[PDB]
Amino acid sequence: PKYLHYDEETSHQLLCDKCPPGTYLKQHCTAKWKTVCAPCPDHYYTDSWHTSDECLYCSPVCKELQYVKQECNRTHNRVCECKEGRYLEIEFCLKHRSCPPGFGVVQAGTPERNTVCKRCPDGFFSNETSSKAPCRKHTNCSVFGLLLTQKGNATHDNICSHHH
Amino acid sequence: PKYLHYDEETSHQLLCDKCPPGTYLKQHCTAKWKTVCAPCPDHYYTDSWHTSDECLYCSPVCKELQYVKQECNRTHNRVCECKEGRYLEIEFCLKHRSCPPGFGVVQAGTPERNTVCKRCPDGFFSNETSSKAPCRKHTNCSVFGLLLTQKGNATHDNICSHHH
Amino acid sequence: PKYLHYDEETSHQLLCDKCPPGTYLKQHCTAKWKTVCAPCPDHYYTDSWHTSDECLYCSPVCKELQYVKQECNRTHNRVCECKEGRYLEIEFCLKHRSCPPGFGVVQAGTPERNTVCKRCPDGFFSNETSSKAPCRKHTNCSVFGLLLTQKGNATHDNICSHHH
Amino acid sequence: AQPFAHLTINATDIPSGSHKVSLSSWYHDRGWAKISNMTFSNGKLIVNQDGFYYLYANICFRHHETSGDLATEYLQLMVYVTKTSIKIPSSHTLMKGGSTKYWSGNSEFHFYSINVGGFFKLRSGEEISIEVSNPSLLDPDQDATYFGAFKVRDID
Amino acid sequence: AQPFAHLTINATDIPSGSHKVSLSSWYHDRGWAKISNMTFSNGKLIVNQDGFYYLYANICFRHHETSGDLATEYLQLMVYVTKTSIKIPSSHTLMKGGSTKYWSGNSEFHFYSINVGGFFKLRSGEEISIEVSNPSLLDPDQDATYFGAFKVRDID
Amino acid sequence: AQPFAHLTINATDIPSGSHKVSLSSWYHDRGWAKISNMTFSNGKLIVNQDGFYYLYANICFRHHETSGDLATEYLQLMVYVTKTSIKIPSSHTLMKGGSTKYWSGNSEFHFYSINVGGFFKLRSGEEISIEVSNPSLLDPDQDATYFGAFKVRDID
Ligand SMILES: *[C@@H]1O[C@H](CO)[C@@H](O)[C@H](O)[C@H]1NC(C)=O
Ligand SMILES: *[C@@H]1O[C@H](CO)[C@@H](O)[C@H](O)[C@H]1NC(C)=O
Ligand SMILES: *[C@@H]1O[C@H](CO)[C@@H](O)[C@H](O)[C@H]1NC(C)=O
Repeated sequence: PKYLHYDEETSHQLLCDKCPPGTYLKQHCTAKWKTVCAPCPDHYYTDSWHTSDECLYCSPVCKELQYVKQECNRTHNRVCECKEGRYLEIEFCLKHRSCPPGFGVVQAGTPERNTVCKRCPDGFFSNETSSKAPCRKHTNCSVFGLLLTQKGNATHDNICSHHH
Repeated sequence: PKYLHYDEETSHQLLCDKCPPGTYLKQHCTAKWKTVCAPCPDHYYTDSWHTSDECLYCSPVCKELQYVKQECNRTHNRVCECKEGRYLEIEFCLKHRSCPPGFGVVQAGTPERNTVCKRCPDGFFSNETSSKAPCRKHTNCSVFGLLLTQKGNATHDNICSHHH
Repeated sequence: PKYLHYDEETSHQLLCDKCPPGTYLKQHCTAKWKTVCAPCPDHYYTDSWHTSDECLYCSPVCKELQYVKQECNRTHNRVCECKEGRYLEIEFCLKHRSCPPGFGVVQAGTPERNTVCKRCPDGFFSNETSSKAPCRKHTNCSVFGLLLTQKGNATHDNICSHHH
Repeated sequence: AQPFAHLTINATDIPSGSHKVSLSSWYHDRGWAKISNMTFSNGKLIVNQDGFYYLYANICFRHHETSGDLATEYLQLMVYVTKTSIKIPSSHTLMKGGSTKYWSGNSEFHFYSINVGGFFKLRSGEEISIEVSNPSLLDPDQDATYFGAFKVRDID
Repeated sequence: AQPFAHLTINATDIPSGSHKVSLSSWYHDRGWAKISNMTFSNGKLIVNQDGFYYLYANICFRHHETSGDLATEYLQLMVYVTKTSIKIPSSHTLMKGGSTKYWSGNSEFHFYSINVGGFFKLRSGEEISIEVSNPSLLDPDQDATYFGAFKVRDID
Repeated sequence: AQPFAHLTINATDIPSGSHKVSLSSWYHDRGWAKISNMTFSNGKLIVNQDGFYYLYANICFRHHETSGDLATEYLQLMVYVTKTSIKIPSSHTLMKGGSTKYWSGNSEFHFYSINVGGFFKLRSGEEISIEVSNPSLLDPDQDATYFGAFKVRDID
């Protein structure tokens, strides 16, 4: 339904309605009396259906290099996130790790996690220092197209002209 | 008078004397009973006439580059001040700002405030770095005395010999 | 004896036994009742005979450059000491002072105290920087053995060949 | 009848300043900010009831430079808890804390907290106030910058 | 009927980690570690009895390098005291503290402590937890790393 | 019948020393320095009445060199709160705090504070004492350097 719950007034145990996100609970249903649900106060909120008499304070404030992704509604808590390139590290928004001209991104940095780098396995490479770019595999000149001209290491692709 | 105040014993409201600086109040006057004022204890004091039963503790201790201007009397609280050249900045006595060979003192540093510097307006100057010296105005050779020889900027006065 | 002490039950004052190191006191003797002494719990201890109902917690944990000299028994508290060359300075185990190639150890550094250095008096010396070595006195070539060849300062012994 | 307060910084209105500057801006009725039988007025926490109170304060300072250094790198970061009264206009410091600090350009971010606490005899009409140096560096978080009091004892 | 707790770090089981990491390992019944009418369970201190509690925490960090430098020299050393509940799964921070720090190779040893305290309305079933950054640097001493609570007031 | 103390440093008699040194010199009856149903004797705060006490301490260190550097620039600044007894001669540390610090010659002044607090079961005849490193750097202000205790609970 809207969703109910037990209360157990003097006599029996009753099916009362739950309070919607955006409200707190003022009075329990009582048979002939419904659940009285008030809206949250100016800086509080509730995500889900529930039964608490109290609401939640919107928290915390955003940090310097953070922006308000989700503003504080009676229905949602504020959501703060680190701007592009940065993840939240303890108290501060720090730039994602750059993956050295040798290595490649194996785990996309997020607003919450750093970018995780690794070494380019045999047969892979990256020509750059990027916080975003993965290990790309040696282009197989051998087959599709032309011939090999220079072996590729972990830092360099196969250089593959079309003359032996 | 010595100065009086209301008390309001059981019956009426009375004119009692106030307690002099240097004392605290032991007993309220009562008609036929005067205000009983005792001297402050060894480390306490009172500046003015008053009515409190308690005295004030002399405080705080002087800092390193501070000296006791006013010793702690039963009548006065200790007064500590930063030595010449220094103002109290938060926890420490720091040397007054030096006004650059370009600028001049517009607000005398005190034992409590730094010296405030500013730029010498058009027609003024200072030849030195001083924490005390103001912007002096270009000496008007033109009239009183002789003739101009070198225009004066914000760092230099008019150089004014007496030959054209 | 095992060693006794007063208690003073309802009637008289009694000679009760004391509790041995390794135990706490559970029940006072009572004439026909002996002192009931239990062993300490798993992390506690007691050094000596005593009467407390409570035992002592083994403490504290050893620091990085420390080693457990005495493990924590029901009879002893843990003992932690700074490794060779180091004394406990406040929170950390620090290397003993080196006595300069000029000076000598006058007070052996211990696991608790630094090595104390001093100057080699007239007629003494040390050729090295040691945290252990004392001031040795000028070898008296003069008598036993040979003749003097080079006066010795505070840094150098008498150089004493056998030709004038 | 056992008064308390826990006031959290209201970062809406924080002053600039180059000495000890008074902090008048606090929440008293929101999130962790609670008050009972004391009054928060004109920037100060008023005592309504004689007694012994534990006073305490936690102040956080923080800076994150998008690039380069701080304008000034050597800082005094201090908090002062003061007692005032209508009658004894002059403030007296109950508790003091903090640290000098070198927030060099070698790092683009910096954080420091101060905590103080103490047991104090208070009478009705007495008022507690907070002063700090370098207010513009204050952390605006309710879990970061706050002060408070609770009655523990009667006088007698 | 006036609940308290004082929990001291149990260094037996300390985690590595590069963010805020939860400290679940504490003594509750040994040396200074004492508990009454609250329960320590699954890493958190549970409140059994409504009321106002003073919460506090003292965290020590320390390092002594036998030679050379730290692997990373610039550190965030922080503590967070959090409130959780069965129903409000989401944690909320009551108190925060610490300092950024440059533990340079110029010195082979380094020590820093954080202290926080505050007055908080708690209801039964609510739980207090500790998080810190750089847990591996923790001082394992009962006199060093600990947190606690005591009931001061009833609600009403 | 609810004992307390708040003792403020008496800078008149501060010792030099290069380890943990005991601070025996405190005011107990002046300015903020107050005591009730405990006794301050021979440098220690004696407990007269069983119970649970909140103990706390705030220590300030400070230096201002008229010119040049400190003689030693790397410092351990620590406080230790200890429990002793007639019977248990040996001291045990209840709480510890502080910080290593580089008070370089790049700045002519330096300030640092430590705060510790904790809840502890005390019995009559037990005594609290303060030790610190680098005592000569102590701030002599009553609002700066102090420690204290108040009874919160009976044992049972
Ligand atoms: C990979 O190839 C580049 C270009 O040929 C070369 O400069 C580099 O040294 C190679 N990588 C290694 C470490 O062998
Ligand atoms: C002012 O005069 C002096 C001397 O003539 C000169 O050296 C200086 O550059 C002048 N100031 C400026 C900035 O024009
Ligand atoms: C002591 O003797 C050595 C070797 O003769 C010499 O080099 C040194 O200068 C002397 N010490 C002093 C300071 O006179």
